[PDB]
Amino acid sequence: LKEIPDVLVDPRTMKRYMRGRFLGKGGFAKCYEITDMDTKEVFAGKVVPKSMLLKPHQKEKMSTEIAIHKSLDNPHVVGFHGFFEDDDFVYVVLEICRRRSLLELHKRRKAVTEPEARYFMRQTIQGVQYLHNNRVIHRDLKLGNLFLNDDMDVKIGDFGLATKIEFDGERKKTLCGTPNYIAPEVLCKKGHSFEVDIWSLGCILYTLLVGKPPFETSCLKETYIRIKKNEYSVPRHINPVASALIRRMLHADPTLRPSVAELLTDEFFTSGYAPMRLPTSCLTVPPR
Repeated sequence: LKEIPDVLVDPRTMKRYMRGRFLGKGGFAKCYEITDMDTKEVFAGKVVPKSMLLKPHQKEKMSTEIAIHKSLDNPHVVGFHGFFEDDDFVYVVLEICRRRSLLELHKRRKAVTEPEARYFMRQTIQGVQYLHNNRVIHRDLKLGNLFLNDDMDVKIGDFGLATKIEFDGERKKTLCGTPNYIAPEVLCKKGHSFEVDIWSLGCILYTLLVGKPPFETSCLKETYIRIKKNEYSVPRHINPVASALIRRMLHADPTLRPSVAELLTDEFFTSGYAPMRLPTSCLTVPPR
């Protein structure tokens, strides 16, 4: 095909990026640990081949994603540090996250401790609040999108399904893609806004504490019925305070779901132990 250059350069910034070790792939893009040959600063180079963006429809979807991500600057969102292209590839320079995502933690750990849940959710909700304040809906929040760095800080990434609302009471109807945890109002095409991110956070909190997704089934058609009917059960083993929060976040009526600001101040975060830091050991074992 076309070998990805060992040195990644752009006509604009004129910086030379040394392509390094493989980090993983996503859909059609391959990710490499890239280093600035001048400053010695380390970044994550996302490489998308132009053969994947032949259609002008596909060129737009990425142009929307890049624009949104560019305007973002937050300690709980993956940092955007420029993008460029040659005649073969489009290179997006992102903030490096060496500890994969919360999904890899979930598969390895299953049900995490409650204090861990608090920590992960707090940092994630803080990132979601900033997005909502800047009128950005993620629409595709999942454990695989909650990246982690050497410090075990949560950083929200992948804005491939993110949309920015323009006016006051705008309720979107077009979602060009298949997100993991989707709100019922999206499945019914009834229209959606900010509160689809809250629904997703409900699923995330459920999955962290229980050890399995709230609507997990081998059949895809069966999963959507469960969501539509609002069919889920939080086991009795879960903290009453936590289960209460999950039920409100996963409410069928979008206007009865808590707002982002309401989440931080909920009993769940203020009642029990909430550590400010986590050791990298939490990737494999519970904290002792």
